[PDB]
Amino acid sequence: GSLTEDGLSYKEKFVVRSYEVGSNKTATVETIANLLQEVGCNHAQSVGFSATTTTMRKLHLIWVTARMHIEIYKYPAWGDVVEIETWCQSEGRIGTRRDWILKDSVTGEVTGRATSKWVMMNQDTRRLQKVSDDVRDEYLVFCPQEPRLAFPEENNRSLKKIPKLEDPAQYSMIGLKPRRADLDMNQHVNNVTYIGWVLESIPQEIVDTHELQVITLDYRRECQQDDVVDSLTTTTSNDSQFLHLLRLSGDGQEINRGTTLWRKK
Amino acid sequence: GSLTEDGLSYKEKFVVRSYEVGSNKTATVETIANLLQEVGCNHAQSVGFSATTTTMRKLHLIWVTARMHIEIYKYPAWGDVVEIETWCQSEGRIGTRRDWILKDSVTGEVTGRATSKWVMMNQDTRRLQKVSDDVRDEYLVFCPQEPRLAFPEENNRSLKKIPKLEDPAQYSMIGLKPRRADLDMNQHVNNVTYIGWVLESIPQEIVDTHELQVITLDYRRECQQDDVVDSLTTTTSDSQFLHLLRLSGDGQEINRGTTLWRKK
Ligand SMILES: CN(CC(=O)N1CCCCC1)S(C)(=O)=O
Ligand SMILES: CN(CC(=O)N1CCCCC1)S(C)(=O)=O
Ligand SMILES: CN(CC(=O)N1CCCCC1)S(C)(=O)=O
Ligand SMILES: CN(CC(=O)N1CCCCC1)S(C)(=O)=O
Repeated sequence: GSLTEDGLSYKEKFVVRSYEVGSNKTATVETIANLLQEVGCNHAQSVGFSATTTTMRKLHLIWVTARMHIEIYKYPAWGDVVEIETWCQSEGRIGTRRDWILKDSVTGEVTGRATSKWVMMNQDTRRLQKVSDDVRDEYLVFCPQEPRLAFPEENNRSLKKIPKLEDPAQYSMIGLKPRRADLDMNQHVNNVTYIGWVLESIPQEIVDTHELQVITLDYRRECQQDDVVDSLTTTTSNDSQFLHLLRLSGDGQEINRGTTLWRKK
Repeated sequence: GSLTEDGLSYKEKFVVRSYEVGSNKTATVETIANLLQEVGCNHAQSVGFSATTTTMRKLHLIWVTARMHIEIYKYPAWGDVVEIETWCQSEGRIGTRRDWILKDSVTGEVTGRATSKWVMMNQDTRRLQKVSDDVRDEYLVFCPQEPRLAFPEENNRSLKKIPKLEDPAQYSMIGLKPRRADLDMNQHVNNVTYIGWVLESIPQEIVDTHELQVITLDYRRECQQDDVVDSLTTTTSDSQFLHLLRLSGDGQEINRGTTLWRKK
């Protein structure tokens, strides 16, 4: 993997592994999401990060994901090489965005794209805050200044507001809990585990006859390692659409909400 | 990755990923086990497998793991390159063995080793059988003929018999169940998921102060996608533990095993 010529984006190639694919012998959306995280980490390391600045470290501030949006046109097959390009962009005091483009290494065609919205949070109190001027200046040197959007479209799917699923849910998967493999190097639940939990309540008949095209996920609250989650889904719709909610098994505190769009095979 | 000069073993290099490491910023044993599976698949593909032969296909026979043994001396750090070498060997009518050696790509030092025992089974009836005459003949051309053992020591850890944990267990993790990410391309629970489930009942204080050195796991019965498992652990001692995974309801054994942990 390497930074591009101008130093404002990063590219990495991945060979899809045997355990990374589903029933169709193509990469799952969770494998894709893990590769987006990996190419994001390699980008931060390449531009000098130990992805927080010394000022953010001094203030105990971290970056946290507020929204993830992925659209896949073709999932790479087992053994295929997929090239992924990533870059960040400031969105003023609101926060920052990291975008990705996925391409088939043989054809050069775009096979997928993704975008994420990030905000600043105090790592100890968990309180949100706007991006300060001094912190913003420190990051701007690593980002393109003219807009570079993975989803440029007028009223695209990545910016649609997601409503709260009302009980009763059409489908449910209950008592889901994280194991050590679901934790990151800081003992927090990996963002990708929440995508997997959302998808646990989709009926297997949908998974067998459809392919996942779009997934948009809002992150409201972190699932702790001793938490238990319930995954809820209700059909909202040749394409099928679903509304999703992940909430704590006991009191029903919302941890995530989202939508998926599936196209018939 | 590629076959070696003689065509009897396969080597592949892997760069340890950010999500592949634990709290020590080194590869988890489940990441290691997934890389052993990956280099094993790449070996079968390189020597012409579509890892069953046309004769096995005609009989609806598959290879199934009976035992996995892994010993790690140093877990590769995030960003490190680990080289893994794998080969198979016939063990007469009993079955076959796949062995692996892990090395640090910078130093060339052996950082770990693994071995697995495999038997043939009818995929539909789930009935076991010894190597069916013409089967070992079609496989022998891909294996070294002189013994090549990852664990050569006469009667070492990889061959020790594992007893059944008696109730009550010292520690337990109950109601564990597989999600889609735990399934393979054939909708079966991935072998590596059972390693993760065995380790769920080890206390977090052990994980925080010790490193896992050895894990031996016996595979008795497959967990179906709608099954729920209980993970049981009892200290037997370095720290040593005895493990049992059984179905949450009736208590049918799915796995049993042992672990050895070294103090940091
Ligand atoms: C929101 N993602 C996290 C991410 O991109 N990263 C985490 C570490 C910083 C940059 C890379 S994801 C695909 O859900 O894992
Ligand atoms: C919000 N990002 C931080 C960021 O903008 N930067 C980090 C290094 C690349 C560009 C600058 S993230 C997704 O956490 O890496
Ligand atoms: C027993 N293992 C399976 C394995 O090595 N393989 C499966 C596919 C054929 C060869 C590779 S493991 C590391 O526990 O997944
Ligand atoms: C038991 N193995 C099959 C085998 O003997 N072989 C086929 C592939 C390489 C040559 C040898 S396994 C671990 O399932 O690949």
